[PDB]
Amino acid sequence: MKLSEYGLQLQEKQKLRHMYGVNERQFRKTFEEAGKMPGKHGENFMILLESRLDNLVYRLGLARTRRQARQLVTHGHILVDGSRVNIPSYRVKPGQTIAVREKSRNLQVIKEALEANNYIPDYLSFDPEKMEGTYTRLPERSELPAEINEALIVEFYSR
Repeated sequence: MKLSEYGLQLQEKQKLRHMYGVNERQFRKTFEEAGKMPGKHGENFMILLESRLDNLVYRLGLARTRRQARQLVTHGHILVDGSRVNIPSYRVKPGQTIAVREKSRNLQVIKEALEANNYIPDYLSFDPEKMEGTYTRLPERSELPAEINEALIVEFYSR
């Protein structure tokens, strides 16, 4: 009857998993992949989940939801650092700029998400005139879901 902690640990993973829509492969992969940058492995995982090409797009205001942002990337409309990145699993890093493709600017789905913008993180600079977002810095926990805890998920790979 009383669920032990072993169940609460994976439970947390279930949430952070169906959160921004992180597939399992991208979850385990993005994981052993985050252990590359130094700075609390957990933090890294919480930093890549947002770096997701789709996340950043939706985070700014070019799409209303992942169904809208994800579709934008695939449409090779987002120009990273001035380069078409129709790859959603790709990853962006400081110094790179997210910019909507010209022909892909009258997109109603975007013109509609531009208004839905009313809260852009501090490390993301959104340019409305040229519709260009810039990764001016890395994200922090003061903005990522706080009701989440990767620890119980950290030792999970040590099992």
